[PDB]
Amino acid sequence: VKLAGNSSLCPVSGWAIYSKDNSVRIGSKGDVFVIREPFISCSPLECRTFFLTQGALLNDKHSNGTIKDRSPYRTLMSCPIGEVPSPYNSRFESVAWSASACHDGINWLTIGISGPDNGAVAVLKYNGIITDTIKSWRNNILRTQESECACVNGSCFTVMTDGPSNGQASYKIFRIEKGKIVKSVEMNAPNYHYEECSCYPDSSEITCVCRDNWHGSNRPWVSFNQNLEYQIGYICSGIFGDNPRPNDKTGSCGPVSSNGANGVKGFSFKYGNGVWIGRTKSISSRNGFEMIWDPNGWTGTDNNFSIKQDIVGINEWSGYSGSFVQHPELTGLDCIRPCFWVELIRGRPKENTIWTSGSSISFCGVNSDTVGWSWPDGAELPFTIDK
Amino acid sequence: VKLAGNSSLCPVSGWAIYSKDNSVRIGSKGDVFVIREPFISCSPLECRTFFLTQGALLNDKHSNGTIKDRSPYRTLMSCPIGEVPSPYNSRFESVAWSASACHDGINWLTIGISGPDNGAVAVLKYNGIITDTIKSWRNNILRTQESECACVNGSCFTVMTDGPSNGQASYKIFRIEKGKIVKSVEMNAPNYHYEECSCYPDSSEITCVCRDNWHGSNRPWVSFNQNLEYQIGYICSGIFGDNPRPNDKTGSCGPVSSNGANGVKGFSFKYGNGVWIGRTKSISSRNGFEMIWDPNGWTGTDNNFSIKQDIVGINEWSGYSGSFVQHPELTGLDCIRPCFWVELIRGRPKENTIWTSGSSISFCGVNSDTVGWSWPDGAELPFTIDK
Amino acid sequence: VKLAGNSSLCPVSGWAIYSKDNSVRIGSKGDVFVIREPFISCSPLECRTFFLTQGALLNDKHSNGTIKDRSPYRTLMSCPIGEVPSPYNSRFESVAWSASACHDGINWLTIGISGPDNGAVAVLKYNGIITDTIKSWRNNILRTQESECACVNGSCFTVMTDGPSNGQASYKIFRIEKGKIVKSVEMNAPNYHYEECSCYPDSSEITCVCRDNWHGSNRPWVSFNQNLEYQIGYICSGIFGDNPRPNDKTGSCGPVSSNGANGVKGFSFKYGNGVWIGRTKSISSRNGFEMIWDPNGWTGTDNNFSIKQDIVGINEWSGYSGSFVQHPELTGLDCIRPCFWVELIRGRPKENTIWTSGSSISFCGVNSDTVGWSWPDGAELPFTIDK
Amino acid sequence: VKLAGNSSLCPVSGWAIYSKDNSVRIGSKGDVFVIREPFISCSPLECRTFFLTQGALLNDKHSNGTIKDRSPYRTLMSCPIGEVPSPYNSRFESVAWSASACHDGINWLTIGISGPDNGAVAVLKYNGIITDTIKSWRNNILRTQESECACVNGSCFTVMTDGPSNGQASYKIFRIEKGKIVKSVEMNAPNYHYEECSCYPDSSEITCVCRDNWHGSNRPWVSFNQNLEYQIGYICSGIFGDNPRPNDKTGSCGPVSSNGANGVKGFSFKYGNGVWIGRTKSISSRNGFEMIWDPNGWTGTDNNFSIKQDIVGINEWSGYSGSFVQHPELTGLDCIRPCFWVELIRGRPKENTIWTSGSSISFCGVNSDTVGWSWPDGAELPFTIDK
Ligand SMILES: CC(=O)N[C@H]1[C@H]([C@H](O)[C@H](O)CO)OC(C(=O)O)=C[C@@H]1NC(=N)N
Ligand SMILES: CC(=O)N[C@H]1[C@H]([C@H](O)[C@H](O)CO)OC(C(=O)O)=C[C@@H]1NC(=N)N
Ligand SMILES: CC(=O)N[C@H]1[C@H]([C@H](O)[C@H](O)CO)OC(C(=O)O)=C[C@@H]1NC(=N)N
Ligand SMILES: CC(=O)N[C@H]1[C@H]([C@H](O)[C@H](O)CO)OC(C(=O)O)=C[C@@H]1NC(=N)N
Ligand SMILES: *[C@@H]1O[C@H](CO)[C@@H](O)[C@H](O)[C@H]1NC(C)=O
Ligand SMILES: *[C@@H]1O[C@H](CO)[C@@H](O)[C@H](O)[C@H]1NC(C)=O
Ligand SMILES: *[C@@H]1O[C@H](CO)[C@@H](O)[C@H](O)[C@H]1NC(C)=O
Ligand SMILES: *[C@@H]1O[C@H](CO)[C@@H](O)[C@H](O)[C@H]1NC(C)=O
Ligand SMILES: *[C@@H]1O[C@H](CO)[C@@H](O)[C@H](O)[C@H]1NC(C)=O
Ligand SMILES: *[C@@H]1O[C@H](CO)[C@@H](O)[C@H](O)[C@H]1NC(C)=O
Ligand SMILES: *[C@@H]1O[C@H](CO)[C@@H](O)[C@H](O)[C@H]1NC(C)=O
Ligand SMILES: *[C@@H]1O[C@H](CO)[C@@H](O)[C@H](O)[C@H]1NC(C)=O
Ligand SMILES: [Ca+2]
Ligand SMILES: [Ca+2]
Ligand SMILES: [Ca+2]
Ligand SMILES: [Ca+2]
Ligand SMILES: [Ca+2]
Repeated sequence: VKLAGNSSLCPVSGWAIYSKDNSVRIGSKGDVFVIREPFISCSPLECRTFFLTQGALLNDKHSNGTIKDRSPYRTLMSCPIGEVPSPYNSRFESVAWSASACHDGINWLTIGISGPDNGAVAVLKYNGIITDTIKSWRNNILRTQESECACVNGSCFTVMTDGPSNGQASYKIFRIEKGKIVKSVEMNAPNYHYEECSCYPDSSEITCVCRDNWHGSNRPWVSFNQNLEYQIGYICSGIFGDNPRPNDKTGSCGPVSSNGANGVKGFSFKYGNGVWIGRTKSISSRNGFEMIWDPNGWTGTDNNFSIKQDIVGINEWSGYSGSFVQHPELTGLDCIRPCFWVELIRGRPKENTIWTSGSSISFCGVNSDTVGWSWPDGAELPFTIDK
Repeated sequence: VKLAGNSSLCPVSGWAIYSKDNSVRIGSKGDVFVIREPFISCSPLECRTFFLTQGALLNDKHSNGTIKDRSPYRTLMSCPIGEVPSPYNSRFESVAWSASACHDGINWLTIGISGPDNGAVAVLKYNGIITDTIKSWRNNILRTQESECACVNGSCFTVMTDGPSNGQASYKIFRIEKGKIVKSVEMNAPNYHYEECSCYPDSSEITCVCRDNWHGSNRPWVSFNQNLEYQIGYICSGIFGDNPRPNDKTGSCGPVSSNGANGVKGFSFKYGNGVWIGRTKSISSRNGFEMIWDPNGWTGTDNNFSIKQDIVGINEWSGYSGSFVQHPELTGLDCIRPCFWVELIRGRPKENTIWTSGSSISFCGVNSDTVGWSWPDGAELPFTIDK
Repeated sequence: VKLAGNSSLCPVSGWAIYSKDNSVRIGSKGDVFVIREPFISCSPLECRTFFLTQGALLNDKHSNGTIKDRSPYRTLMSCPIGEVPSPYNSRFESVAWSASACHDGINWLTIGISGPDNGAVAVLKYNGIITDTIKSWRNNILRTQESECACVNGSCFTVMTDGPSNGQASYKIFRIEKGKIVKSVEMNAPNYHYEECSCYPDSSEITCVCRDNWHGSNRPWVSFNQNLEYQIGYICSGIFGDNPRPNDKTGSCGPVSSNGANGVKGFSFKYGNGVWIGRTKSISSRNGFEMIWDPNGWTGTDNNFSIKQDIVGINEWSGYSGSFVQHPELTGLDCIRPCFWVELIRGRPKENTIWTSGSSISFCGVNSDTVGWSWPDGAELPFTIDK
Repeated sequence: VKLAGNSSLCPVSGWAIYSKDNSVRIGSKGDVFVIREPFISCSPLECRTFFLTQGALLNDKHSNGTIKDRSPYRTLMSCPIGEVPSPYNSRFESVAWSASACHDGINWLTIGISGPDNGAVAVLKYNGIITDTIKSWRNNILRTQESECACVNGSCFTVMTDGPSNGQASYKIFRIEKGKIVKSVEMNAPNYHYEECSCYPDSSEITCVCRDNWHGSNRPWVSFNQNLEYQIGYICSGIFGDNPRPNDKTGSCGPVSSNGANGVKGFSFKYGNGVWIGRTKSISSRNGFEMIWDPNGWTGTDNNFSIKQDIVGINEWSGYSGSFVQHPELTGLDCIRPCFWVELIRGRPKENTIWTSGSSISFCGVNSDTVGWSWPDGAELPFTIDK
């Protein structure tokens, strides 16, 4: 039965651990896909991990040069949450080097993007049957969330970007029903840069927090209702949420240009003026991960904050992070539950290997007791294939 | 419920990618089967890849000599589409060095041929229970589709061949109900040659686009109704569909004698006088893949066409291709949906290995935007076991 | 719903091939159990392979010594017919160095004998739950069918043997209901020897063909009814069933003493005074396999016969062989369908390895065309673990 | 339906072997989790083995140092009884270096503890959804059963411990409904020590037999009803159940201090004044396992017993052990069947390897015959990774 999507977000005081797959540790001996850009999505029955394979296994030669982002071998697959991504336990979803997925309560919708950099095509599938396509309109790397899309009342919403990664690009919001694109809209957003949006449903409204690769080290947000009427802004908190970023100082309601180029995929959950900010501990590279509660972070520009929970220690490897939710239909609760995941990138460029891959951890928001710790990857690199 | 088969083949403008298994790249380290002759068939609930294994895993010594077509070791097996053929995720079907399979909407029918070239016998299983057999009637390598068979309203149809591959052979058309051969017609087709027929339902009638190993570098076709009343012909288009073949020029409505000896198994979708042709990019070897829409190719003999979509690059290994459909029962559509797959042959006789295996890719037709690319095998040869 | 057991054996002219797993070949790389004593039994829904693992993998140090018949590491496991027996696809049944299994149409019954040679205990499970045991009554290797028990009207029947192999031992029949033993009878068989019976239902009565390891080169048989009233004898046919055996001569209704010591597990199907005989092709060793129809060979001492179908050629390894049946409730037929499996033993003591394991092929009785051939194991010995 | 747990515990005279996984043997070559602390729990439909992985595989470098008790890499996982703990056959439960699990008849409840030693948080999942948490209240290694919690009429019960391992600590009992902690009680147990309780239901009440790591060589117990009203004491039998322990002699209803320090997880079944004691055969180290019937052991301090049964030999490594039950809803009996499992520890600290892992065996109480034997782990150490 379809997901109502009309409840508010559970107010949550801390983050309890939900999963860890240990993929790279196990992959040293096991048959584990080289993957990256992993994410989690839940259905009214199960929660799955979705990932982009590199069409190759760990500690094998075809993991050579897998730092590369796009190829015709990359595919989106999924497995149950907490299990290593394996040829022997993973469902095939689509051929993709950029992807999103979610479940309307009835069926899985997956969006996979493959093809040339200047002509990429997005394949929408509803219950594994192709239902639509969307072709690149700016002819410069069509790309999407690498996180769950968001479903409200039988409709599913996503953001896509085409254009430069180092200047003004174009951003469309899609509304999908049964894998059919039924409405789209181009955000008129001069000086904003949106990428890899982390989008969640909250009171029949979608909110997305994204990646400014052009010139923002804080995150841009876009929010919109079912009719794709949208609002936009930047998270005003001087506790910056991108990577790279400056040391915390007074923030902006626009893109903080200082250390704003490049970035990483991230998320934040909005509660009124308050915001839960997921972020790396290191300001210069993908190490560490922490969760911060700033009661005025969404719209205030100061950097004072209340709560910090540690998730990955400063000296340990992190990467992408995304939001995922559990709906009352699955949870039984009166509200939609905030969760987040963290990719733990290993290999190139930071380590001396011929390959890049990641594992994952995940957390769900609660009001009961919670603890900070460090849950890093744990693999001893380099592996045998590097010698 | 059983598949109606009564609707018309969906009009398609371009092909969107559906699956890529990366079977060979992953076979480097993983436990994957040496396979060839893969193909895809759907039930109303799921789509599956079928394949003949060589009863052997990749990068093991038992892949030695796997260029050989027939042995008592080959078994027909299947796994969910897009996944790698591994003995951990594969379902056993039959013992076979030539096969066919299809689902009538109720249960899977499979046909596996094994035994000596002198008098091989086909075994028919319905829900995995032997339900009929048929023995060679010319004592010269009884062989069938290596493709999905077609089903319309409870009856399933396939095409078998017995006899020379380099001259006149015998051709039988079968009607199969619940696993039992209930009718067969011997085809009166002197100077026609049919092997490895790709067959699909289209308005309660079946169309087969097959291979002429004898003396045609265009493709033989046979249409028939439920009572196995048939019409035979050849694809008239000057965009010759076989491999090997001559350069494109004036077509013929009989077999195109030039470079007609030998062949690859292939497919085509008929649309009035038009034809959607899928073929190799090279005219001399199993390399490259492309779809061509010839608006008059079924009946006309020019080599003119209106659309070309690139599937596999010219310089990269391809091989077999075959048709498959997705019925309204599976899709919700009011038409039978045309799809296809391409086997990607690796190793012998073209490459310096001790083995021959294949990976697969597949596409389904749409009217929405699409793009041509190259989605090749990707593995680096030779492997550890060749060295 | 219960297996009826009330219908007759299907008359069958020949044997169509049904499964081939390629276990030892695949085991050269893939993670495959070293097993032996495999056998097939079918529920009214699926057919499974039961095997006795040695609790080790192929090509690993622990396969060392696997010629050993008994140990505390041997477990009875289960996998889908034709698939390779591995930790990744097999189901745990019982701890066992001698076993039996059969489905009554409601649930699986399993019988797993383990423990010391001088006081073994058979554990009976019904639907995975233990439901009875029985202690050795002769304190010399309590041992049983190594092949499917036969079921009629909700009761399941088996034969077990306890005592010496070099002479006269003791033999009991059992009627098991819901995994409870409800009746047991000791066969009064002075000068008969019974081991590893292949038992099949047929017109509500059980017929077992067994193994004389003591002094009989033709095969002993017990027939009984639902009340365990029984008749015994030997297969009269001059076509000697057991191996080792003499060359074919005139036979006897009692134990043929010429080459009567030792033996191999085997099977045969009775049809009136006729008999279908499955046996090795060699008279000295476990090589070859062939099926033979002697229309009077059940009661007639003549060495004539009218059908010989090749299964495994004389120069190839074979070994154990048993009967398995398929009931109407699974096939929709109007009778009980005979089928058999052959185990293909590789390694010690005939081949220079540190291990003994085996693969399996199976056939089912049909009335349409069949051919004979050779379907051997086909692995190249010795393995890496032997070098 | 939800388990009643109102029947009494089925009285038994011996223990028949139920399952053996052969983990470390299979792990030599195959992809098997480095684990420890395994336990069995059962739903009304199936039986599963839970285990605490070390986020690594046997015979891989990542198993290095796996003698450490707690780490971020440790996760609670489960698989079907008797299958090896594999990335390919095993399910993710939660992240845990301490755990319990049980099934109320409707859904699996899991508890996983992770975090710092001074801050560990127990996360509770019901059907894989986080439903509660409980944090360390004494800041000293929060820990739980390492076996199945017991279930009664929709409520599940567990015991937890926080505090010193070598002195007075804090013990608490919990009532869990659908994953919600509904009631908890702190035991007033001065001069007692509780850890790793084995808890079973018996006539709508809960009996836990535990471990005194402080100063007790016999095991403590705590019985309680659904309302969390409890009585406490120590197993009075002079046949001591802990390890290390001193020589069997006269017992005590309080802490027997000789060798009292330290211990090993165990179990025992109460039968009026009678006790079924499971214990290692060595008094100094985890070697061997035996079952012993002391008809007055619960309340009488003499060291006489009626039955002893050999499980694992003295010259073989044992390890942990615990109870598990098979409710009438699963077996069909009218009592709650007692069953136990034994962890067979291999590697450090007792052997020359870099790793530690455990295999397992299980037994079920019967009334029919059994046999004493020795089903030891059977692996040949060291492995290649230790060389
Ligand atoms: C489509 C694509 O390649 N997206 C990139 C992403 C991208 O380059 C930046 O956002 C710039 O626009 O960089 C990130 C990254 O790790 O920084 C990897 C992504 N990899 C893939 N999704 N495969
Ligand atoms: C039964 C059989 O061996 N069919 C052959 C096929 C055939 O020989 C030609 O069509 C000539 O008749 O050639 C093709 C081929 O790749 O050319 C491989 C097929 N291999 C398998 N189907 N196994
Ligand atoms: C219980 C037992 O050990 N059965 C033996 C069997 C036996 O030796 C003969 O029947 C003689 O008594 O021979 C066969 C055999 O290979 O000849 C192996 C069996 N091995 C196993 N089933 N484990
Ligand atoms: C939570 C924890 O660390 N538990 C320890 C346990 C513990 O040290 C003792 O009970 C005393 O406090 O000892 C046992 C043990 O081997 O004796 C291993 C346990 N390993 C795991 N549970 N992970
Ligand atoms: C939300 O959706 C439910 C289910 O359709 C509906 O009954 C209810 O009216 C809505 N309640 C709110 C405002 O959350
Ligand atoms: C990876 O690639 C480079 C060239 O692209 C090559 O030099 C190197 O040997 C490769 N590594 C492996 C192990 O294949
Ligand atoms: C949900 O879906 C239907 C689709 O027609 C729509 O009409 C209705 O307004 C929606 N109800 C809500 C917002 O709960
Ligand atoms: C064939 O197609 C028509 C139109 O879709 C449908 O109404 C009819 O039920 C089908 N016929 C049969 C016999 O199933
Ligand atoms: C395969 O067999 C060939 C002979 O055809 C032999 O030359 C080669 O060494 C073999 N390769 C392997 C690794 O088995
Ligand atoms: C097998 O057994 C023998 C005798 O114990 C031993 O010496 C040999 O090395 C073993 N082979 C293995 C374990 O590879
Ligand atoms: C256990 O509970 C069930 C349901 O209330 C009941 O039918 C049964 O008799 C009970 N047994 C007792 C009370 O011992
Ligand atoms: C395990 O631990 C020690 C210390 O890290 C190291 O010296 C040793 O080489 C390791 N062993 C392996 C094979 O990883
Ligand atoms: Ca940035
Ligand atoms: Ca040709
Ligand atoms: Ca004999
Ligand atoms: Ca005769
Ligand atoms: Ca103690």
